Amino acid sequence: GSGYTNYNNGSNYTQKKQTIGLPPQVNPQAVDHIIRSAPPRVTTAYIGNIPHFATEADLIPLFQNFGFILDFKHYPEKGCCFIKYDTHEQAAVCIVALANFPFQGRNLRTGWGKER
Repeated sequence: GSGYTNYNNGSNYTQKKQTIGLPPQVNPQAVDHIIRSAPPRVTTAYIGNIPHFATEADLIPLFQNFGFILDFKHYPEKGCCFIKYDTHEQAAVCIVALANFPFQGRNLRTGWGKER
């Protein structure tokens, strides 16, 4: 009875942090520097350099791993992944978690959101 748990969003089911945590994927020290970029508000992530053949389905098993996906939105007609995580640092982790990661023979990209 799994149905649809991940890739969701709510109110009484957020903030799942904890002490002692420094995995190989992403680290804290390599995140605080990113958070400084944008203000403590913008959550929309950014992962440019995406191949036209980039199915969101294959993107789930990558972003959701970093933090929590509320309403991830793919942009095939542009070239960039927009993830409005629940927390600021959350999405920011995706910028220091991949940054030119091996997807399918192409060096992806990273960045922040909020155009205005």
